[PDB]
Amino acid sequence: EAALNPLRHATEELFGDFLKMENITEICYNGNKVVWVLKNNGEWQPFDVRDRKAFSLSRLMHFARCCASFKKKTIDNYENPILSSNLANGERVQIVLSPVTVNDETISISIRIPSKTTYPHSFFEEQGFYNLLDNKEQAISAIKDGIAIGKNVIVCGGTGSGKTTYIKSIMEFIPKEERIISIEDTEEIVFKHHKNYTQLFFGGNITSADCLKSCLRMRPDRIILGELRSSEAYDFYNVLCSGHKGTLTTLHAGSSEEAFIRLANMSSSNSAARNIKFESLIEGFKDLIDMIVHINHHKQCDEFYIK
Amino acid sequence: LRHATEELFGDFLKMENITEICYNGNKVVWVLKNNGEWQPFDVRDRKAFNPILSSNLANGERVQIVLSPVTVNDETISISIRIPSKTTYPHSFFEEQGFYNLLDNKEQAISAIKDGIAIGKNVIVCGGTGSGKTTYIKSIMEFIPKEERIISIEDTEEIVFKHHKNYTQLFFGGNITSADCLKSCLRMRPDRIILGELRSSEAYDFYNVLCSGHKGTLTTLHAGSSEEAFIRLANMSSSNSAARNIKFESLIEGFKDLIDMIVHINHHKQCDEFYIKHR
Amino acid sequence: LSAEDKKFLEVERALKEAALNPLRHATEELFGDFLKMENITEICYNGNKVVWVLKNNGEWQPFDVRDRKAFSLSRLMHFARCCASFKKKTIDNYENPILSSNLANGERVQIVLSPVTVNDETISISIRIPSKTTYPHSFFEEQGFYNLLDNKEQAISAIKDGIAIGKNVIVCGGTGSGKTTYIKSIMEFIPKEERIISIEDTEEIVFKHHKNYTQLFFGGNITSADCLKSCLRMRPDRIILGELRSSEAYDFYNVLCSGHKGTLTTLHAGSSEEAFIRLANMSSSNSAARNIKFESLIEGFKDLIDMIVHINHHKQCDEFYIK
Amino acid sequence: DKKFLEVERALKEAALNPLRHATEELFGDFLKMENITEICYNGNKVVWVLKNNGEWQPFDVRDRKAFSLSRLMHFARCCASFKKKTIDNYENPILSSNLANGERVQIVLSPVTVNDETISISIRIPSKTTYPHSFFEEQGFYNLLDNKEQAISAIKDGIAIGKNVIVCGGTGSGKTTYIKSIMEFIPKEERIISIEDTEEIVFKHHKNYTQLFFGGNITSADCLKSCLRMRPDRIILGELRSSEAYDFYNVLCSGHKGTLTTLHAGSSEEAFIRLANMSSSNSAARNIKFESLIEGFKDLIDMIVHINHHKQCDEFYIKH
Amino acid sequence: ALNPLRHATEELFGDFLKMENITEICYNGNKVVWVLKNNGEWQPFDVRDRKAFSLSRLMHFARCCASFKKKTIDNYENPILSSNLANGERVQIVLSPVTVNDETISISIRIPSKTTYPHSFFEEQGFYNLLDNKEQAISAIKDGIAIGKNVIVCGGTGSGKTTYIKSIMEFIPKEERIISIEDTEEIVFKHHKNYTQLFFGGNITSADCLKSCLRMRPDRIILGELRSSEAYDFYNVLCSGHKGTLTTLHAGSSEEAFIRLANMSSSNSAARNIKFESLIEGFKDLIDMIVHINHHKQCDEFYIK
Amino acid sequence: ALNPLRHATEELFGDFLKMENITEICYNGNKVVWVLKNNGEWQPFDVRDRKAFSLSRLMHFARCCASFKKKTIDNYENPILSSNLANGERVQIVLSPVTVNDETISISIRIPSKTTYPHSFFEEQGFYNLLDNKEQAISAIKDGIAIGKNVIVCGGTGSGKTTYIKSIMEFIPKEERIISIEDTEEIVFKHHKNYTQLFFGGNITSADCLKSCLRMRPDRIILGELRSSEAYDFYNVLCSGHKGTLTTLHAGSSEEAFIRLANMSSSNSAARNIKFESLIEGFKDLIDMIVHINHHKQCDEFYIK
Repeated sequence: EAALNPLRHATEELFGDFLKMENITEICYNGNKVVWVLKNNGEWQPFDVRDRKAFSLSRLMHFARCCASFKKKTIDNYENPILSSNLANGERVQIVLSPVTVNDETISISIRIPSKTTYPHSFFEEQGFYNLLDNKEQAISAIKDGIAIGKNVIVCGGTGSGKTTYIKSIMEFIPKEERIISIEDTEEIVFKHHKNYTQLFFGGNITSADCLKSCLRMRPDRIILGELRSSEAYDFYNVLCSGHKGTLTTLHAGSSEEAFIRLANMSSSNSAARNIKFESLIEGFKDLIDMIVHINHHKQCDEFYIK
Repeated sequence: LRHATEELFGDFLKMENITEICYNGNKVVWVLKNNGEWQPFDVRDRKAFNPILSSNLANGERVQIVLSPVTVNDETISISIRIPSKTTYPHSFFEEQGFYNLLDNKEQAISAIKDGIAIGKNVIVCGGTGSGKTTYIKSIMEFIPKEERIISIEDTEEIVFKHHKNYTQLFFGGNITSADCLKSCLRMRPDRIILGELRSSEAYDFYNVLCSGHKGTLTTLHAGSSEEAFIRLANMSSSNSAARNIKFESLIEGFKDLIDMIVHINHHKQCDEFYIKHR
Repeated sequence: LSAEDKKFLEVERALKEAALNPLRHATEELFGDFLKMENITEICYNGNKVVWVLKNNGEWQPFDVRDRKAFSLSRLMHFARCCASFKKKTIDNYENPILSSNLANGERVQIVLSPVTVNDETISISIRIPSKTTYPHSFFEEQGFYNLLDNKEQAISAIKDGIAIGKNVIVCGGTGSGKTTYIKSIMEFIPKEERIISIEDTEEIVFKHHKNYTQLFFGGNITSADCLKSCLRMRPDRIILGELRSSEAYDFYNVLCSGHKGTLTTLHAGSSEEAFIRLANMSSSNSAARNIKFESLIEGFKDLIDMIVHINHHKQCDEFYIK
Repeated sequence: DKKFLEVERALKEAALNPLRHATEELFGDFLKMENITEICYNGNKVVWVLKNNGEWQPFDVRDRKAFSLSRLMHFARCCASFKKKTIDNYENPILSSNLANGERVQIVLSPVTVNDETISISIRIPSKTTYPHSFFEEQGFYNLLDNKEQAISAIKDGIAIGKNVIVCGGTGSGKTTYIKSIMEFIPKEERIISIEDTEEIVFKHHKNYTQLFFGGNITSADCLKSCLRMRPDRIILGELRSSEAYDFYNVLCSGHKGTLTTLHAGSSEEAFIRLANMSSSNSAARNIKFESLIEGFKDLIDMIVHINHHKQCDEFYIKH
Repeated sequence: ALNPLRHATEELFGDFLKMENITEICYNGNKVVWVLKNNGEWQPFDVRDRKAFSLSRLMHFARCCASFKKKTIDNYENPILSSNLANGERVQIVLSPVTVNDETISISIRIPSKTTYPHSFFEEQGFYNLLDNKEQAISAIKDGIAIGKNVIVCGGTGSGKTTYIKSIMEFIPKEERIISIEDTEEIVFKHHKNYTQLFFGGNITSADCLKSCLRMRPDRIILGELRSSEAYDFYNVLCSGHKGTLTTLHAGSSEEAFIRLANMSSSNSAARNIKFESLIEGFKDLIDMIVHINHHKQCDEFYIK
Repeated sequence: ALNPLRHATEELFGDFLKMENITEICYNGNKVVWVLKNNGEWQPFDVRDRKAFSLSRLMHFARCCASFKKKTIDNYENPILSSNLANGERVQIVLSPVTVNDETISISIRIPSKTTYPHSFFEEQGFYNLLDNKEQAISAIKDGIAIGKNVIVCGGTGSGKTTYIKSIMEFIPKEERIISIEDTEEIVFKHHKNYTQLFFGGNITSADCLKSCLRMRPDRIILGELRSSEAYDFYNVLCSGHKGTLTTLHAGSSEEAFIRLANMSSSNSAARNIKFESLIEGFKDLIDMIVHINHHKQCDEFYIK
């Protein structure tokens, strides 16, 4: 709370108004008296804060420290000019100071609004999520019945494609008797259908891999890995092989094939992957991943790879 | 510890039919029975109730604990415990139950297991958590010549010796790693080696033993198929340092060459694959 | 506020200005006149009383500095240390005879001493004047930048429509071919609504057409890859990577794969094909590329890069790779 | 001599004798039995003896003080202290040492053993009875072979020429016993140098030789390196186990007369694999590819003799 | 400190250092001084009746050389010494116990080149006579090197590789900024003014000079000779769209050059993921011409992409 | 610090060290001294009635050997010792607990090459008799070495490797500047006047001599023997396009030499990035001929190309 309350204030002090805006996904400050908000409609909206003390080097830098200190980190204009932390409510914050930013009077701050809502899968249908698909009714059945059976599916796309929004909805299809264990860095997933579950969160000295490793020791029926980003991918790979009921996850890729390539790469980055050939890894995944849903830049499915 | 242990989990470490105890730092204790289902318990009216820690109770049973910032919040802690099975079904039970029914060579495999094991063949049983892996290998232990000198290596006494007199149990944990026990094991003149479960580095050591021309070995691991077992074995093997110059295809193939059979059990405690070597 | 932003900065600035004086002075002492000349791109000294200036017209102009104390072993050596000490480095005639640093304003400086240089009284210095003059694209057309091309008007439309659509283009060539000046110009064609994030070690790019952007700079313990990693966490719509040089290339590779809007960058190559080869080699140098086959990488790039503009030694495009 | 070996023969006995007693105290009778190869105690009032015939013989020592936690534990320390080691129920629960006469002893205490009153001890009684190779023939060692008379000629003539042979098999397959007998075929003029950690090899046919032994701070690798500097004609490396392998590999390429040795493997092919893997464990093998190593060996080893679970040859490989 | 040396130097090797067309002066601690003339013949000289060559006088010179480069030379931890004469020439001195005995001192001086044979000479000598396209190659070399093409000259040790690339340097536009990388000053700049020589050895590798070279804005790169890892870096340079490159290596043919290049490249760490056929093909594609010289200082092959 | 040794040495092995045509003297801590004659036969000698061979007298000699090379030998951390006698000959000493027991001391001493037989002698003795191309090789050796090819002579300890290379030195043009590197003066220069001998040992390693060697402008380099890291250095030299090189190492075949060369090369730090096949292939490439001598001082292999 002590490392907290002070942050809560600075936060509201600078981005109080913005964080209250609806249908937003990103608030950026480019150390230039302008706050930019990215709305789900995908349009960026600029705001002049010139006449605001809250956005003064001191007030800003205060907020900066309040963020670093909150996650037991530090930010300076020397060895630690770049910082990744979170706001009191979890929202991820990216802060950059000189000399990485252009100059002496420039401070960069970026915040991702984890879109808190949960649509019903049905909603996706009503909206024509699978309308680009030539097998609209096939996929739809595939998703519902596959996930229910316990297949390994992956949802991917670019930043702001709704990947997460989607996997949250398709969770309905998971037997409610299932013990789910999720692994996120920011509480986004919601358990509207299952009662037996446990949420795991990484960050700081705790890596996603740590969570994964502990997940395996908590006897879960389903594992949902919010997103793949680096070394964890390798671990994810082992999990797939260790004959586990079913798995759900997301990652940034531009297609079924890219996702594979991208997985192999993330996996290689891990130590224990020093002796594994590349085609080894790729083929490994291609072998275990049951389906991959890719979402285009218009929150629409443009790819439903199976088998 | 015995006190804190029996304080928090005194009424659960008794229960009925169980294998896992789990506290999600949310006023509720979940226990996994061998039937396969979870049982939830409300412990709201209980005062009894380096952020990641892997330990054991005072009785050996493994303890998995995680504190925040790893768990969700500041008022959330994560705890799990590895509740074993302590009942040695006679292999015939497995047959009576239809353990081999899914197999299209039901009677062939069943003879394979019994004769293979007696012969001293390298077998492996695998599946998902709570598939009865350990329950199974325990019962197939009869088929080992009673004159055999058995050496097991487990972190939690689960295996039982109902048919052998000449044996020694080895347990790891803490500063002592499975690999340690395995290396000692090799120095104890065994006839049969039972490695309760492969999980990490040891896999490499196991590999070498396989190669060191030994009588026969038994073990389990988590995989979803004969093929996955192999892949899985190679990965675990690589994690060890001494495996820095060994190529991947090298490892897998090495295993594919030394393992004689592999029994995979599905989520229904039923065999859906019985693999036999052909290379 | 400035009252504060001043007060806030006040001490710090002073301390910075202090540390730089030694250099700022040595710098102007020796290359004052030279650094002032217009349309230059390189100032070189070969430890022989003559200073060489390379003008954008591509011609080298020699200058006799025989009658100049500034160019004396001691004075020169002084400047040499001022540069090393400026980037917390050291330069000697032993374990550290070769030095890569920068001048007070960012320009990169290369200094070599004996025994790497020919002899005892020979000091080598080379300075790179950075792209400090923006040019709207029209200029390039007027000058016949696409004249050597057999599809002059085709490429031109490709660059304009391709960059606007969000394609991955790369501008390459030799050192001093106008790579950076060119890409800067083609930035107009990016939708002004886009949020751009650049990464360079010296502020050359200029944002004449966009208002929502952030500039990232590396050097010291902060590597380009660090900025790249952070860039990703800043929600950009476009990423302009000044120039690919080593490991970052791998990271760049992944970004291309991670389905990002579009990307701009420059590297040194002699052709579309050389660029590819070159990328793969730079990528392999990264640890996390230890399991990726060569032809894997190359083919990886060949598949993601949309177009490649190569510029010859006469600031003219002699190759425009598409598809 | 005496006045010169009295300061050492004094120390060595005021730490050895204690053990000699404890040893005979618990395993006196057992260590006296003939044709045995292993004595095991599983902390359960029963002593198990493994006879060469391969059968285990159990012995009730329930009514024996010698086998009491204190008496046993005493024996345990006598063993650790003998090789300047320590054994406890903490950081050092597992112990590998030797008896006064050399036999290797393996001891394990709680918490590695099952419980508080459980102490594990295993003694590898080294073999030691040389048959003239002919005995091996009379017994049908080469009977499972389809080229019985070919191999026999190969071993005899090959070893005499100075070929690189390896005899492998499981623990207690007679590996050593066999290589000792095939030593006949090595010209008696040859200068032989052996390297074992326990004197098993016997020189019945050669006079010019030197026995090297390792253990403690001295590794097989050290003996090997010294061996190379003692101008040998034949080298006999009792058994390969870990890094030495790599060193063994260099020797084979360092061109010299011939080499004999043994290792645990289940076949000609397993031998090779095995060799490569052991070689890798050596630092200096950090830049050598795996296939590199394997192929190197396959290139230098002239023949490999594998012995099955029944002390019979079931494989006779030969540069092909 | 310098002066002292200048005296000792002239005292012992005064006459020798004055001889023309020499490249090496060696003393083997045995009253004989040996001079290596460019014609390649060794000329021995009896200095028996010379006090300059007495253990003390010699040893004096030895220290004067060590002390000159702030080094030390003794018959203990520092018996081997590498230093230079006042004028720069490199001196190699060795004392007991490295030398055979107590009264033996070894000294070797390397004289840098400074003469360039005009290309014309080569022609007059029939350097291209064995070639079936004598006049074509000749035009190729002159016009190619002027346009900026990657050429390699190869042959056996002592085939005049270096001597030949030096001569072909004329054809390089005089306005070019050249940068060479040798470990021994052989190349001479008769035709260019804007240039800079880089030398390796010791903790500084050729690859280091190459890397610095690339940050010095050269127009032309002259790499004295390819031998090991640098080969890989060299490869990168070629792909990095560089105006033109000149270099030499030991090979017995256009084809061997290539193989040889690929192998020297593989020896570099960063070449761990590059296939072999990958490398060779890479080169075959970048190199424009290869000139092979036979054991009789004559061109027996003139490959042209 | 030398005189005490000279005494113990002559004390125990005085007579033995005097015998002619021997190559090894071994003592197996058993009152018997064994001598290996060049004819390859071992000759045993009973020294039971000799105090020189008493644990104390022996142990004394042992220490004199350790102390001579600033080393130590005991029956604890230093039971194994590699040193040399006053004249250079290498001595190997082993004490309990490495030797079989308390009263066992092992000692072995190599009799370096001293006598030089001219090449003709080797022919008269049928050195190339086991060769199917007796007259081809002989011509190969003579014309190759004269041309300046990289040859290697290998075999077992005491196979005459050194004696042989010494004899084949005739064929090197007498105008050549030869530079050898040994740790014991064995090589002789009966045909060349311009040469310098380099010797290593102590703080000076062969690699050091090798590095200086390269700065002494030699025409030919004779590397007494390859044994560990220098091998890498040797490799570079091979690559650095040098006139010709002669050397010996213990291998059992042409192929073994190669493998053996790559392993030794790997032991050097700078070879941390070079793949194994990279090195081997590097050698295979450069080495022109390898002469292997069997345990009967006879050539049983004459690899070429």
